[PDB]
Amino acid sequence: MNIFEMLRYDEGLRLKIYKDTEGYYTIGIGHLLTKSPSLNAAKSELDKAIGRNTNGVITKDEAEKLFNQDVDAAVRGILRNAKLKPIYDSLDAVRRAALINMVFQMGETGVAGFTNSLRMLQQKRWDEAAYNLAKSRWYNQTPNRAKRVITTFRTGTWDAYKNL
Ligand SMILES: CC1(C)CC(N)CC(C)(C)N1[O-]
Ligand SMILES: CC1(C)CC(N)CC(C)(C)N1[O-]
Repeated sequence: MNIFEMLRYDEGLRLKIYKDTEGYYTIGIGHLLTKSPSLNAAKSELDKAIGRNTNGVITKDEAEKLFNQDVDAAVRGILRNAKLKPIYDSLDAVRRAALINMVFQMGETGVAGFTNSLRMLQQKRWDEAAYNLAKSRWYNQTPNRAKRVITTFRTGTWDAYKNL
């Protein structure tokens, strides 16, 4: 297991523009295109992201290229953020993947808003952190994914992904 595998499971793979769990146009492995309700705007974002005029459909290789860029962008967002970087630095590699997963789903600003959870993670109070992370819109809106990510923080293992 690694972060690419983890997010590939959590996000799936779709080669045509679709709507994500919040209703936003997305493609590939969870690549958010826009929050605009305009499909034309989303298609323009896709063309710009891929570098060619698309019909709203990309190849698997193109989806994986965007995905690697997006994982990198999630790590960059963590490392440039004064609240996320010290937490990330304090974590083992499995729990680092859990934090990257959250930032991939919600963005740097959103995850940096988990102030009290971040402090508990840095303190390595894993069960207390797990409870606090569940008191969130995130957990209520995507509970199965949040449970997998929280189990990863709680245990430092890939147990929540093993049978998947
Ligand atoms: C690519 C795929 C099918 C995604 C799953 N979410 C996890 C792993 C184990 C990596 N595999 O193989
Ligand atoms: C303190 C701790 C370990 C955190 C859990 N998330 C919830 C309760 C049941 C309150 N427990 O046991």
